[PDB]
Amino acid sequence: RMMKDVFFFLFFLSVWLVAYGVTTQALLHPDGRLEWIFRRVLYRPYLQ
Amino acid sequence: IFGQIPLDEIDELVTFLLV
Repeated sequence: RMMKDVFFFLFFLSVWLVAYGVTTQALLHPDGRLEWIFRRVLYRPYLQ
Repeated sequence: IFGQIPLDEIDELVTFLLV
């Protein structure tokens, strides 16, 4: 019963954390390669 | 589980499972 709504709630909070990570990534230092930034950004989110 | 995530050995879905 709880997980039913937890799905959407997790979606929203995940989007929010994504935006926070995007802000800090664009603030740290403007990396051409996609995986490098992307994989690193994902790693930062999981890690910090 | 105790805050030790060695991305050097696991990274060359998962996030959803953790949460």
